[PDB]
Amino acid sequence: GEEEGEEY
Amino acid sequence: RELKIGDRVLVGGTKAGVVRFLGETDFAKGEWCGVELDEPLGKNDGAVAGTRYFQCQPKYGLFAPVHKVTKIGF
Repeated sequence: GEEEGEEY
Repeated sequence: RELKIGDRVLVGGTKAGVVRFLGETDFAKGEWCGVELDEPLGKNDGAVAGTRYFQCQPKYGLFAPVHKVTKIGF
């Protein structure tokens, strides 16, 4: 994965 | 080759939208960016912690880092 949870 | 407002990109890599604003957030540390989602797949309507960075439709505002965003126009 390309990392997630870095957006709001 | 950074990102520019009005350019088509992907917020988070899974979401797609157009860059509207680029800068730090009042709730997150570091550099962030604002992208207008093509569909209701966002979390905010273009505001964060009572701070409106840009104007966009409801559930169309998504705030993600500049590195997390990429231009879709291949």
